[PDB]
Amino acid sequence: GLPYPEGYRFWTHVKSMELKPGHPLYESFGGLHHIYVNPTGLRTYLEGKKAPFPKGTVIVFDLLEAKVEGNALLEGPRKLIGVMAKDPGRYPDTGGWGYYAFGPDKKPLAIDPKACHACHQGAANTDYVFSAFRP
Amino acid sequence: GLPYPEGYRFWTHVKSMELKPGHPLYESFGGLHHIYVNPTGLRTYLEGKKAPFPKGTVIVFDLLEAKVEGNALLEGPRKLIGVMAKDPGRYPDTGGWGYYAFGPDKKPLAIDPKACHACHQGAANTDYVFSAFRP
Ligand code: HEC
Ligand code: HEC
Repeated sequence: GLPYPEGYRFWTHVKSMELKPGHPLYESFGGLHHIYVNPTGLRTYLEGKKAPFPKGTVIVFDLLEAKVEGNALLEGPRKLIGVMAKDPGRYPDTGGWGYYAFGPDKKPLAIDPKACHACHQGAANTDYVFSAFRP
Repeated sequence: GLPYPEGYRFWTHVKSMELKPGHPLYESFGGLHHIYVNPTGLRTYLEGKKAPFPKGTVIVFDLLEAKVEGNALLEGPRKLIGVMAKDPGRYPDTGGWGYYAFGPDKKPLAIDPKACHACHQGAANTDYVFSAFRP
């Protein structure tokens, strides 16, 4: 597999989004997520994903429970992290991306990377990455 | 004043929070905010703010409109950034912190730094910083 991306918390914050109940992705990715990109990937995002992400790009989808307390949305406990790692050589079947997921204990989750990719094929125009950098 | 903190977007993401209507800070800081700390300040946060932040610490409060569209919370347009810059020498009246605010055009806002500090005095125990680093 891919080793847990130690240090992703200190990478560049790309964007945030909360998926609320009834969202089509709510059952698998419900809650508040933050996206982080490592230094290798950053410039592709800043230029608007017009060229493919270089090999060594790592993108982290950090999913937290969304807690409404009083009149605030707060970050709750981590549910999981999703990872995409670019290596055209290693991952020819999934558009050159390695798809990985880890739970809050940092242990790998048993996922079908092909099922991750199947949805990310919707974003094949921007190298299988949905998110845009929010300045 | 303080020059606009160019490059804060690439600093460490400390935490996020949405203030909803009826929150006591809703009129001035309503929306989704993200907090960023520069490298100088990071370690004080990681150690749980038991010691004061070193001189040269810069913390950014990035406030965005919260847009509910479908069953999602999305980041809307920037409302403002608030900045705290640690310099015990320059800011003896406000606990060694410079308080600054900038609008979306990056232009300074006319604020009373003493009014910022008056509220942050609630957090005098942790060097006038409310937020904790969310691992
Ligand atoms: C559709 C049914 C999806 C499935 C299955 C998976 N992902 Fe995905 N992913 C999806 C969307 C719509 C987005 C964008 C969210 C946003 O805030 O804009 C994402 C994003 C990611 C990211 C961030 C990179 C990006 O493409 O924007 C990563 C690291 C990611 N997803 C990983 C991932 C993994 C590991 C999956 C299988 C376990 C997976 N995704 C499935 C939509 C869908
Ligand atoms: C209470 C009435 C406040 C006034 C007036 C101001 N601030 Fe503040 N600030 C407040 C809280 C409760 C928090 C924490 C928010 C969170 O998500 O936990 C903040 C935070 C900041 C930050 C981030 C650093 C921190 O203390 O956690 C900055 C950079 C900041 N605030 C700046 C700021 C400025 C420039 C103000 C006057 C224009 C100001 N604050 C007023 C509460 C209050």
